[PDB]
Amino acid sequence: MLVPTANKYKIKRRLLEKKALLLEDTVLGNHRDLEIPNLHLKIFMKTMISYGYVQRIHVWRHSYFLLTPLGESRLREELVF
Amino acid sequence: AKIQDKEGIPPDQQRLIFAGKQLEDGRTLSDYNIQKESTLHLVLRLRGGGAKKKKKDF
Amino acid sequence: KVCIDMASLEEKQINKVCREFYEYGKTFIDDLQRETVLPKKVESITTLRNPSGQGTKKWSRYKMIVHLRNFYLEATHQVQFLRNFPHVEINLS
Amino acid sequence: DQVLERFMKNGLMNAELKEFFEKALVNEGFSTMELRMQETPIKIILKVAKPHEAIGEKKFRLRQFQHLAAQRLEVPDESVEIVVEKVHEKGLCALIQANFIREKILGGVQYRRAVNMALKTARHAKAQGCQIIVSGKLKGQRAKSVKFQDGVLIHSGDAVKDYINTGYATVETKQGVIGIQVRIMLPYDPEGVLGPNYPLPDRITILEPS
RNA sequence: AGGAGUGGAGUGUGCGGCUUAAUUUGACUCAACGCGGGGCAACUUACCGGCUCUGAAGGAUGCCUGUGAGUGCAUGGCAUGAGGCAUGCGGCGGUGGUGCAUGGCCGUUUUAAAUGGAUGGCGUGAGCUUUGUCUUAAGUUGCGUAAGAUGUGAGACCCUUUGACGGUGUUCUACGGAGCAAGGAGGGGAUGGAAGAGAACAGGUCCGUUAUGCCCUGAGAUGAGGCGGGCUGCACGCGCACUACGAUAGAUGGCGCUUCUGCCUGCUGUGAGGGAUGAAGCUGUGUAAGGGGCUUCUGAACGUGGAAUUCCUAGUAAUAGCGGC
Ligand SMILES: [Zn+2]
Repeated sequence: MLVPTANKYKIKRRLLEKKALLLEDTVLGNHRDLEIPNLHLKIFMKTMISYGYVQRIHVWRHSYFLLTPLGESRLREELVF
Repeated sequence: AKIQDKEGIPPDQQRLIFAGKQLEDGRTLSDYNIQKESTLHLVLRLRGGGAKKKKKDF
Repeated sequence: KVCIDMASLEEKQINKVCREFYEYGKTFIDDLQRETVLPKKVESITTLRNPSGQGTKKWSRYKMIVHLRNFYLEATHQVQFLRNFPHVEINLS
Repeated sequence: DQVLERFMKNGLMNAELKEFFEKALVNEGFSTMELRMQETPIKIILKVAKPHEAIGEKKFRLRQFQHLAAQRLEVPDESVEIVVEKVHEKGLCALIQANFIREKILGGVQYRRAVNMALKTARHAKAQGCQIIVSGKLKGQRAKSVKFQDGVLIHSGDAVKDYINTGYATVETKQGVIGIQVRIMLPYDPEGVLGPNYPLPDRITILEPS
């Protein structure tokens, strides 16, 4: 499906402030803090792995993401003025 | 097997807007009473913003 | 009314914390340098060793033993050198 | 019950958070972790061998571990506190040597020149003994194992829990995974820092009449 | 030497064979067969029959796209508002194949008692340092010998709990130890476990794992859901069990209670022993049940089991039970 563009910029805000994220791998439900379905987050953070912004470390039914230098430096020119 | 196609509205956007003298925009096709003034309801008890919720039969 | 409670999984490091606090509380408001010793608690599980269905079938039971001591010494504002121990699970109510 | 119902949900969290730190601290000499869930800030201590590289400049790399450990434990943002430390003796940790033999096999060295570089780093630190095992497709398509011992070990008994130190590691070559196991015997220490402060149970020493 | 059995009967449930749209599979002397913690109505589930979805990274080339790409609408026109289609290099998913490509962990020889450096000596050299003998659960100790000492394993150690040591007397001994007594809360490794060097096997597991090499598969997908069916089908051969063939017993009452699996007892003198198979009626769990319980009736085979064959040395074997998973 097409993740709505109002939800994409929502996610790129939490990556700047917190610089991390934690995604429980299932299809049902909503994220705890962000009120976005788990199935939108799973579709969108397959493109932040092809670009080279974060790196996934999966452990026990949970995938921990971590921001990178090339990613932190890249999001500045889209959300920083 | 096979699926069904669709039909699009290119110029029907100008439903009843009638550009008259003094830019007298003639607005017809009254919208949903339970929604904003901009969401022109479908003909005969159907609405658009609500998938099928707003149903104003008049 | 102070009430110090201890609990941990290994015992060779729970006796130290119940003896190191023996002398740093000797010369203070409280006395009766002793600590009760309740009977331990046990939790058990039994399972198969074989990771499939081959061989002789062999069982093994695990235990989680938990020791715990008590302290009762009424004082008034007499500590943080109790919170500096690696394994014992200090409790202060 | 009550105490034996929280001591198992507390320990069930130490088994998972310990499983993540050793994957995000691979190339820094990770040694151990320790979790104390009764404080105002939940303490978490990490023993490593590269303190000024796990932290990162400005602590940019430490303020990520603190946010991921707070999401998991279900607490506020500033209610968990990570504290980094440094190992006392780099040569006596069996899990640090298990990965030093593993960064070499990804570095084109052969498994003989790499094993002997990690057996003499246990002699210099004054360890009683040290065994190593390597098993896989070492040099072909038929697999075998090879042992390398350089001292005194001990296998059965009750003191084995205190006197041995274990560590595993696997390398993903172009052929398939290889295994590595390291076991180190710590020296007796009356103070109780390098090794235990216990003599082995079958050592009898007779005093002098003076 | 002894006690209780299995092999014969009727049922419980594993395996082969046959059958089926499908009856998903691994394991075959010990060391496969109430074993995969495998008691399957859905899920579990790997199999069969229809239907629905994409839960399809990102580049590259052609084509189309703000003058609307697509999407929800139980009905066809509004509403939302930026990607889509065609080729390929590639990323990704798979209870899809290979355990004879691997890691990790288990089983087996091993419930055994076996082994590694350095000194001296013996051989041109590899190499050997033997073949005895007493005692022990044990290369456990003791003697004899070109050998004298030190590690791992056994023991100590730990679950675990009163310094109990063959200590004292006694009868034999190779001075290693063994039997029988007393005293004693405990007696001969204090009991039962846990543990267990270094080698081997083409032993078992890719169906346990975001452990893993290579091959196979890719939208009418070997991916993900939803609904019905199957794994429970039945001529026959086999392995582990449960209940019986009766008077040392069955039926009915009383006594013990928050205890117990016992004790006393009017009837039955023998198919009132046994309780399979089926009928009618009442009920619980759940989305779904003649599967699970209860009441009256029906009441089989079975008369202590051929050749073979399994377990067992004391608070144990055998009998009757209660917890937990
Ligand atoms: Zn409306």
